[PDB]
Amino acid sequence: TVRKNQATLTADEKRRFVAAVLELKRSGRYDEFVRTHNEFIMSDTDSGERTGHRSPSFLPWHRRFLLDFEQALQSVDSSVTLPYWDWSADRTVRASLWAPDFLGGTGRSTDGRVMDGPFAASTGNWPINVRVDSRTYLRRSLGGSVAELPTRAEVESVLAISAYDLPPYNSASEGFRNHLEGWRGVNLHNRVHVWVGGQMATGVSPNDPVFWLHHAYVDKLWAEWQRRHPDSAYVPTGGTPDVVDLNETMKPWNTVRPADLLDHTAYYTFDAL
Amino acid sequence: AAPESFDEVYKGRRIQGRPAGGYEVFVDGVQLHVMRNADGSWISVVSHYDPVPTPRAAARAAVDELQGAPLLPF
Ligand SMILES: [O-][O-]
Ligand SMILES: [Cu+2]
Ligand SMILES: [Cu+2]
Ligand SMILES: [Cu+2]
Ligand SMILES: [Cu+2]
Repeated sequence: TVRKNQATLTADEKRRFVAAVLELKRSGRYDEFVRTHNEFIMSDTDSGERTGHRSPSFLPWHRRFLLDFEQALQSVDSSVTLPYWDWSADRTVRASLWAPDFLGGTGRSTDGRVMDGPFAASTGNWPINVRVDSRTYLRRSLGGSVAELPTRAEVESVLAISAYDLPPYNSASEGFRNHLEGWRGVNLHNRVHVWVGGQMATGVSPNDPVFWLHHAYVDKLWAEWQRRHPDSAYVPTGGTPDVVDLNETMKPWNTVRPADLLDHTAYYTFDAL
Repeated sequence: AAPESFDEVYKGRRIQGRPAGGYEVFVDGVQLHVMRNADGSWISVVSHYDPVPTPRAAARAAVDELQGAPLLPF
């Protein structure tokens, strides 16, 4: 299983990835990933239980969520893997990512509606069902609510942080995890969600297929951090209320721990790390 | 200590906030999930990656996001 930079996919691989995503949507499976994510967004809080977000388990949680989604894609087409979007490099609305043969482009200015690509509402193939904003069409406003995607220099400063995470293990923390997540500092992962806009800026952000490519690159950055800091590892390592410690299991699966997810190579490799 | 309540018409929509977790926001009578961050900033489920300083700011961000659309309850 090799996760490739989206920019490098062949036309055949783009076609097959799109078709596999649209089949998970058609069969009803896709929308339950949107629902799960929103349930965790809404329940993960800085002063109580927190598992998928604003906590050390942000990274292994999204790694296991993306694996569940990749395995569902592979149950439709075994050749498909999740690509990643290096937003530090492919940073404009002209990136091939946003072309009509892949994810389609930005939304029109009146109502944010995406008008091209396979996920445009007009195709009839991408109803937005799990939602808060009552509109049922995919929306985006690339670069509308924040002017720029992170740069490579910004990513490198976060990558340079040696501690995985620090007490109080939440959105106030210093350390790598919270700087990558983006609640402190120059802001990597949260800013990308804000930059895409539309559903990607909300708790039902997996409604946009770019969600997966965004988190696959966040996931790659955790792998690169590990290569940079082989002396550093997941914390906390035991007895922390409300936070998933290294060897504690994670909801919703209950059968996997951060410890089981630290090494991505047990599940996939990258085109280049 | 929770923020004060508020009630105004913003962009033609009624937004209300009140202490109650901890604090409730409504847009035209429909409750909007909002959350407070450790540093005191707020977000809503329709701007959940974008901290703003107050619950009124989160309610206004939600009205901006919705572009007139009814909110669905959570
Ligand atoms: O975090 O989406
Ligand atoms: Cu998430
Ligand atoms: Cu929330
Ligand atoms: Cu995300
Ligand atoms: Cu070394």
